[PDB]
Amino acid sequence: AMIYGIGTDIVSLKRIIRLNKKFGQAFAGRILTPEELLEFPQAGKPVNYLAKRFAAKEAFAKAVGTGIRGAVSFRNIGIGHDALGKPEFFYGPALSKWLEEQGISRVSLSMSDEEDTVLAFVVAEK
Amino acid sequence: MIYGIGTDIVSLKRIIRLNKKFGQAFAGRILTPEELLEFPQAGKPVNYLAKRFAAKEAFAKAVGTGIRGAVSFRNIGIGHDALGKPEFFYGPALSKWLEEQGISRVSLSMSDEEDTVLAFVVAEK
Amino acid sequence: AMIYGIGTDIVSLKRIIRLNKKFGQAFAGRILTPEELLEFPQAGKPVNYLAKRFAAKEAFAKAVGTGIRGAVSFRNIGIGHDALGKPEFFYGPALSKWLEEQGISRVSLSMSDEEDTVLAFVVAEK
Ligand SMILES: CC(C)(COP(=O)(O)OP(=O)(O)OC[C@H]1O[C@@H](n2cnc3c(N)ncnc32)[C@H](O)[C@@H]1OP(=O)(O)O)[C@@H](O)C(=O)NCCC(=O)NCCS
Ligand SMILES: CC(C)(COP(=O)(O)OP(=O)(O)OC[C@H]1O[C@@H](n2cnc3c(N)ncnc32)[C@H](O)[C@@H]1OP(=O)(O)O)[C@@H](O)C(=O)NCCC(=O)NCCS
Ligand SMILES: CC(C)(COP(=O)(O)OP(=O)(O)OC[C@H]1O[C@@H](n2cnc3c(N)ncnc32)[C@H](O)[C@@H]1OP(=O)(O)O)[C@@H](O)C(=O)NCCC(=O)NCCS
Repeated sequence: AMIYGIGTDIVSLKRIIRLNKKFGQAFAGRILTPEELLEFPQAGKPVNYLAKRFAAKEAFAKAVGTGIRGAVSFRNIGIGHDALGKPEFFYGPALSKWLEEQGISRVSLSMSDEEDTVLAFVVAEK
Repeated sequence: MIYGIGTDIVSLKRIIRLNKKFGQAFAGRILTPEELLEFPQAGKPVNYLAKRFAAKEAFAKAVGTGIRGAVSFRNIGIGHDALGKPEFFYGPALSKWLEEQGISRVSLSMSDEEDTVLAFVVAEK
Repeated sequence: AMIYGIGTDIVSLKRIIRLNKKFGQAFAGRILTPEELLEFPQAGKPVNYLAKRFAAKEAFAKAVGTGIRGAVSFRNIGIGHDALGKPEFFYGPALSKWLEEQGISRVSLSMSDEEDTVLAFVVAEK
């Protein structure tokens, strides 16, 4: 009744590097929201920036129970940050609409990385 | 509120080593009867075993006891709902124990990358 | 009841070794609480001990939304264990007070390790 779903994702930087090589310059544009893409050039570690967002979006998609499908899409799931640096989700309008319809009230996020591994942790509440 | 949380990471190489030590009987000791029905057809059997092992260890940590008593590999079953979300199903001894503790719902998420399988579990009371 | 925040951390044992090597015992003196620092000489696996505490404290600081800041400090975030071995937090008095001011009622902890990777997950409620 409290938790709608939980999600975790572990993403290797190597995996992101291979995807970015395979799909070329267009890859970032397929995984990132327009806001994320606008701020990507200022990332200190671009590969890590993509990997974190990739992991966060997959973990989100698990926490809401559907996987990447329909409105639960890379382009609709954006990661932003509050004034203290805490990561938080911001949604394309098709996804905020879907979330309200599912009764999902809020979705929390945490991320970490170490060496070649990025980790995301998501909890969706009712 | 939350009763507890649990997490576990499992090496695919480790599961391989455990298979060699105990033979195919290892799977018979980690998996439930229902899991054992589809296990012979599993396309990636090391990954299949690793996921179940990690999930069951995480479950055991999330209920605060570890693998002990009714909290045992053979009582902790993983299934999936219609959309592919993993979810737990319990043997009778474990389902009773959980309810005795007031634990109402246990949620599960799994991920894997290269050699690492990761499970995270939240038990709610 | 609701979630205040969630936190995760992954920590490499090799990174801990590097940190011990550069700073010597001053690293443990910076990360451990006075209580933990007294029992550290008895840890059967001092690198694994420091790694778990480091990951748990970092995940804690994320779960309360601040990072390491103010009273949310390494020296105020302690790890103990209950009778069955379940890990749990204890707090320096200033942090206990802050948690109470914030309405945080319970912070849950889980840890795991495999090979070089130590992992911590934390959920702060209310
Ligand atoms: C779930 C998803 C986000 C990721 O799948 P993945 O990263 O390949 O798989 P992971 O190893 O991280 O985790 C898989 C686990 O997800 C979990 N999962 C699957 N479907 C799920 C769902 N609907 N809800 C919650 N969890 C789910 C399962 O536990 C699965 O492991 P199991 O089946 O062995 O239990 C999926 O929705 C997807 O579409 N992946 C492809 C993403 C993609 O498009 N990449 C290309 C970039 S353009
Ligand atoms: C605790 C257990 C669940 C996991 O053992 P493990 O995998 O070695 O433990 P992990 O390394 O995953 O995580 C260790 C952490 O578990 C946590 N933990 C221990 N007991 C716990 C408990 N009762 N409740 C919650 N968390 C617990 C602790 O934080 C511990 O690390 P710390 O003591 O350093 O803080 C154990 O009971 C277990 O089941 N081991 C293997 C089971 C087995 O039989 N394997 C052979 C195949 S038959
Ligand atoms: C938050 C903190 C713990 C980050 O730890 P880290 O190991 O540097 O970085 P990790 O990769 O583990 O985690 C980084 C993520 O923490 C998260 N984070 C940052 N500020 C946060 C906050 N206020 N609340 C919650 N999460 C936060 C972000 O998601 C960040 O990644 P992003 O910016 O790419 O989104 C760190 O910034 C901090 O606040 N204090 C550490 C200072 C310190 O003492 N270092 C060691 C000295 S021995």
